[PDB]
Amino acid sequence: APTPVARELKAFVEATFQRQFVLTLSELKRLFNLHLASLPPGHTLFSGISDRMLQDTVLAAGCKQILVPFPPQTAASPDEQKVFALWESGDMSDQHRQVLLEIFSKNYRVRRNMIQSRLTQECGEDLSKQEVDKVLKDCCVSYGGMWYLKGTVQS
Amino acid sequence: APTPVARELKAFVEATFQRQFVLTLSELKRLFNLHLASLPPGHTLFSGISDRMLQDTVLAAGCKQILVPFPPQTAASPDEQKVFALWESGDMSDQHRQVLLEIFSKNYRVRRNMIQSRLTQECGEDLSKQEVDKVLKDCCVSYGGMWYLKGTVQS
Repeated sequence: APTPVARELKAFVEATFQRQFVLTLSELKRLFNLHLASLPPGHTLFSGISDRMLQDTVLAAGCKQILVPFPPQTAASPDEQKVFALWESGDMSDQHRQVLLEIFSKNYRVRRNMIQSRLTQECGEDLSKQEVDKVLKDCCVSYGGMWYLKGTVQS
Repeated sequence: APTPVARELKAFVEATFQRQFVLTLSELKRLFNLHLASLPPGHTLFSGISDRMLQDTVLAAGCKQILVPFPPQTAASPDEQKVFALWESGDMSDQHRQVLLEIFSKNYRVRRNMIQSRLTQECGEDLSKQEVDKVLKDCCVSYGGMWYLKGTVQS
């Protein structure tokens, strides 16, 4: 079957705006071409990607167009005048920490997998290794293969 | 001393939990004593601060007590068994960015002071230079003493 483009575009747009926050369509297209250089031949993003699809991906990913009023005599191109910005950053680190703390309301120590499973069940199956690693680094210490809240191990 | 006790203690507790996330009372007291070592004689925080007031300040700041079930045979002291945790970061990055972005919906370029004043008016005087510097670094570029959204200067 066909290999759809939307998820691949979204991953690129999300990485780009989380890093840079504000950029023009011109810069987004430049960065997209650099992204293409990293992809293997046969990838779906080598064909049939319009500027419209890129803009729709930006708006689908919690970014907004900022209607900056360029001066009358500007030489900036249309793409150089179209400005997008990260609106909501989507950092759910507070919520992950709250789920972990709820575990330790009922447990002194647990396996990593128990934490991962609880987070996945509560917060979503797309939870990343980086997000779990962060909440563990912030809140916990491991001893003997078990995970404790910081400062609660008595070795 | 020159400043109010609870206000000063609250500032210390907030900064400490934003850095450490999870602390026992024992560890919080250790960190407090390290803090006192840095302060000038006559500072209000050399006043008697009871453990109860310290805990009350943590709880009043929005940190939560975590009722971790310590094992029956633990040798942890009572203060080592009282666990507290940051519930919300207080990261207001998105809101500051949205204030700034609305400035550039009506302006191509502005002075830094204009952005600062707008942030102060919308958020309040409780914006650290660190937050203002961050929102400027994330969204903007300076050229000739004026501030623009990233990517919009025709350099």
